[PDB]
Amino acid sequence: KTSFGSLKDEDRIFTNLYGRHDWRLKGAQSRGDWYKTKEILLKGPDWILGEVKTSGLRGRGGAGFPTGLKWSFMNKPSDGRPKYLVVNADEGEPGTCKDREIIRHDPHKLVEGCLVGGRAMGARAAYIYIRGEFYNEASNLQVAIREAYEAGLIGKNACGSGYDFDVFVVRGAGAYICGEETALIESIEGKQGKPRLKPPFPADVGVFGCPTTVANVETVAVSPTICRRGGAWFASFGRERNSGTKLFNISGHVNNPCTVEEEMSVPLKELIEKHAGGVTGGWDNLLAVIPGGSSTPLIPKSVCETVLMDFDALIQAQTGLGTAAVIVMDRSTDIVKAIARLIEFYKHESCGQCTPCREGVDWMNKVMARFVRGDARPAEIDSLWEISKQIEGHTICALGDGAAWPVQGLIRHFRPELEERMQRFAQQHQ
Amino acid sequence: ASATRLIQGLRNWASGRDLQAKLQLRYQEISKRTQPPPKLPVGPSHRLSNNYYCA
Ligand SMILES: NC(=O)C1=CN([C@@H]2O[C@H](COP(=O)(O)OP(=O)(O)OC[C@H]3O[C@@H](n4cnc5c(N)ncnc54)[C@H](O)[C@@H]3O)[C@@H](O)[C@H]2O)C=CC1
Ligand SMILES: Cc1cc2nc3c(=O)[nH]c(=O)nc-3n(C[C@H](O)[C@H](O)[C@H](O)COP(=O)(O)O)c2cc1C
Ligand code: SF4
Repeated sequence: KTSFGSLKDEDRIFTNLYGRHDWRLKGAQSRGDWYKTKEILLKGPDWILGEVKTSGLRGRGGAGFPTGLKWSFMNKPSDGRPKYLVVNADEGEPGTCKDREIIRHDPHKLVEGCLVGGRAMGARAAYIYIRGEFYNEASNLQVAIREAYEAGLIGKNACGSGYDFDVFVVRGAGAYICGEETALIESIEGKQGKPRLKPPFPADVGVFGCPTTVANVETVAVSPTICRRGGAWFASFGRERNSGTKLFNISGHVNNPCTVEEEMSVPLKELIEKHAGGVTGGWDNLLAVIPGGSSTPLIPKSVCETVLMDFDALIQAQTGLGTAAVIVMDRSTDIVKAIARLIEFYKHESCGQCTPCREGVDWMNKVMARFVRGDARPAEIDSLWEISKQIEGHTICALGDGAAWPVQGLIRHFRPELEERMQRFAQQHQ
Repeated sequence: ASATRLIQGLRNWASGRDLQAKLQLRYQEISKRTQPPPKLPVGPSHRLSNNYYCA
C-alpha cells in the first residue's frame, strides 16, 4: 500500500467516539469491549508484549517511542517493590482534545487497556492521572470504573483470571507541566509537579519509587484491540515504523473543526479536505498549519500540499508529529500574534525549575511581544534563534524544546514577514 | 603676531627664516575648548548574533 487514508468504519478502534452510543458497560460490550479479556490475561505478559511489539504501536503521547519496547522495560522480576501502570490523561496541549473524547465516550476501552497493559507489565494497579479541568469526564470515568468493578472485571480476581488489579483516578489541579511523565509522577506523589531528571527512567524509579510505565490514553485504549485483532492487523495500516490508526483534532481556521480517527500515513490535505470541510476560504486560502499540536513547528502551504500525517514524514519536513493535532491558520491570520500567544502559553505553563526554560521562555515572550508590534530591529531575529538553540536540548524536560520549536518554525518560514512587520513599525513610528 | 613690520623684518633677517608663517605662539587657529558631544563607535563583538565568546 502506498496511498493511505479513507479508513473504513469497520477498522476504527474508537467506535463510539462521538457520543452517539452508550458509553457505559452495556454499550461497550455491544461494541467489542471486554470480550475475552480473561483469555488475554491468561496468555501471560510475553504474548501481549509480542502482540504490541509486532503491531508497531508507537507512543500516542507525542514522542512516538515504541510502546511495546517501552513496556518490555517492566518485564523483570520484582525487587520487593510493586509495579505500576500510570495512564497519562492530562492533555493540556493546545490543539489536542482527543483524550477527553476517549475518556468521555469510550471509558471501558481505557479501563480494559489499563487491565491488559498492567498485566503486560506486571503492574499492581493503574493511576489514571486525569486532568482536573476534565471533571465531568472524570466522574464519567469513575462511573464506568464502578461498572467494571461491580461486574468483577477489575479488582479482586480481575475477569476471573487469578490476577488482582485496581484502577485509580487522580484528578489534576490545573498544570500543563503535569502531563510530563515525571512531573505527573511528582503530582501524583503530592508535590509540585516539577519534572525529574532522566535517568532513572520511570521503569526503574517511578511513582513512589516503584517501577512505573506512564502511557497515554490513546496508546492504552488501543491495546485490547491490538490483543484481540492482532499485531498484523494494526501494523497493516500506515507505513513501516509508522503503523496503526490515530485520532486527529483538526481545529483552527477550518469549516468543520472535528475529532476523527484516521489511518496513520494519511496526507494532511486529504484529511483537511475530507473530514474538516476544508480550510475557510478553500485550500488556496491557507497560510500555515501547526501540524501536531502547539509544540511542533508550523509548516507553510508549500509544504502542506504533499505532506503525510505520521512521525517520519513530519520529521523529514523539519517538524514533528506530536499529538497529531492540526491547527489550521488561513491567510487572514496575524501569525506573529498567534505564535507569540503560543509562547505566552509556554511561559504561563512552565514550572520554573531549571534555568533555560524559566528565564528564556519569558525572554522569548518579551522578544515576541516586541515582534508583534515590530518594536525591534532585525538583528534580534537571529538572536532569538540563538536563544531557542540555548533552550532546545539544555532543559530537564521537553517543554523547553516545546517552547523553542514554534519560535524556530515561525522564524524559519516567515522571517521576511517579521522583517516587513518591523520595518513598517520603524517607518510609521520613526 | 602683534609685532611691528620693522621688528618683524629685523627678526626675519636675523633668524634668516620666515617667522610669521610658522609662529610658535598659538592663536585662534587652534581647536575650540568646547566641542560637540561625540558618538563613539563600538567594537566587532557588539553584536546580537554569532557572538559566542568561545569562538
Ligand atoms: N500528549 C500531549 O498532550 C503532549 C505531548 N507532548 C509530546 O511530549 C514529547 C516530549 O516528551 P518526552 O517524554 O520528554 O520525550 P521522549 O524523549 O522522552 O521519550 C518519550 C517516552 O519514551 C521513554 N523513553 C525514551 N527513551 C527511553 C529509554 N532509553 N529508556 C526508557 N524509557 C525511554 C520516555 O520515558 C518517555 O516515556 C514531545 O515529542 C511532544 O510531542 C508534548 C506536550 C503535550
Ligand atoms: C511538557 C510536556 C507535557 C506533556 N503532556 C502530556 C500530556 O498532557 N498527555 C500525554 O499523554 N503526554 C504528555 N507528554 C508526553 C509524556 O512525557 C509521555 O511521552 C507520554 O505521556 C507517555 O509516553 P507514550 O506516548 O510513549 O506512552 C508531555 C510531555 C512534555 C514534555
Ligand atoms: S525546562 Fe521548564 S518545564 Fe522543564 S523542568 Fe525546567 S521549568 Fe520545568
